[PDB]
Amino acid sequence: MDKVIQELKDLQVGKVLENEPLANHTTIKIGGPADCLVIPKDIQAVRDTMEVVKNHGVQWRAIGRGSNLLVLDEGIRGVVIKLGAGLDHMEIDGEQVTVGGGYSVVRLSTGISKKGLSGLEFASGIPGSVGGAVYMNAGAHGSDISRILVKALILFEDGTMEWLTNEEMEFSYRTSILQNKRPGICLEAVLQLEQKERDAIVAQMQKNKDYRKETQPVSNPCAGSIFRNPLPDHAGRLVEQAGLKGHRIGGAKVSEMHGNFIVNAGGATAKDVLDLIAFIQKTIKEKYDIDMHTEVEIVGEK
Ligand SMILES: Cc1cc2nc3c(=O)[nH]c(=O)nc-3n(C[C@H](O)[C@H](O)[C@H](O)COP(=O)(O)OP(=O)(O)OC[C@H]3O[C@@H](n4cnc5c(N)ncnc54)[C@H](O)[C@@H]3O)c2cc1C
Ligand SMILES: [Cl-]
Ligand SMILES: [Cl-]
Ligand SMILES: [Mg+2]
Ligand SMILES: [Mg+2]
Ligand SMILES: [Mg+2]
Repeated sequence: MDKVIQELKDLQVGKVLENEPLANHTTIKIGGPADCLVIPKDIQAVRDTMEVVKNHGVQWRAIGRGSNLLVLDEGIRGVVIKLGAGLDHMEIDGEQVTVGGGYSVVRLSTGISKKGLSGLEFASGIPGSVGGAVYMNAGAHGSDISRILVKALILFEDGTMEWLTNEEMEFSYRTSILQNKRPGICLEAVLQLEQKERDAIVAQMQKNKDYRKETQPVSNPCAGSIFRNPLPDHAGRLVEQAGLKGHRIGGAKVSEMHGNFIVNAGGATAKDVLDLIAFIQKTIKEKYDIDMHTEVEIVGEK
């Protein structure tokens, strides 16, 4: 990978960080080294990076805030592209917002709601990036990205860039086409909001932020909800009903207030988290005969 790293440095793509700990780049603050973590300074830099990747035929993964990732302790091979400050453009034109994939979702929800534009209040507590929200079809409070997205600009591995419409994104619960048929990087999105009375929109937005304070981790690092809900049961309630809140393995524990979040109490390894996940699964399978599946994404090594 030495030469991949070199070409990237020569292209001035932005930061080119060798053996970079993914613990620095995930909300749960866990994870080993990426061989090469690139932090592109702009959209062209992302294209330049992907072309190097294509040439040397190495592995790539795009990340935003790492808010749904449990990266394993031996990190990630190949190139990791973090979309962040280099891709944080944001412009409002009437009821349409055009926003780079690196922009903070919480920031967008906060500022857009303050403009009286309704449709992003639901996202005020989703601590990811726009590109990751598009990839995940992120959702809360009965809404999601699919309700407001007009189109998304995708960079494919082969270097082609294409605007996919809402329908072409094939959104469903926690799902988009980037996860399956058409993998690629979301560089930019156009979102459609609705102009309404500002104060009520701001209120809803803040209400949703308060909801996070009352029911979910604040003091400890954590990733997104761990398990899919085995409907009509909720994973969190099953875990709580089995008395596993606060249950600890190593530095990892089930949060004290929410059964579906594992927090990094301090010093947690990926192994701790994985063990905890398996232990919760065993416990719920024994008690309820339910096999729970992960929603949090496990990445690294393989
Ligand atoms: C406390 C907490 C609360 C959360 N609450 C919610 C919630 O209510 N609803 C919800 O849906 N999620 C929630 N999440 C999960 C997470 O915030 C979202 O899934 C978010 O959309 C992920 O963004 P990232 O930008 O954080 O993605 P990661 O950086 O976390 O990326 C996740 C996946 O998207 C891919 N990816 C990232 N960026 C791109 C890109 N630009 N192009 C293509 N692929 C990309 C990655 O490869 C990976 O597969 C929560 C997380 C935490 C920690
Ligand atoms: Cl950044
Ligand atoms: Cl906790
Ligand atoms: Mg240039
Ligand atoms: Mg027993
Ligand atoms: Mg029994």
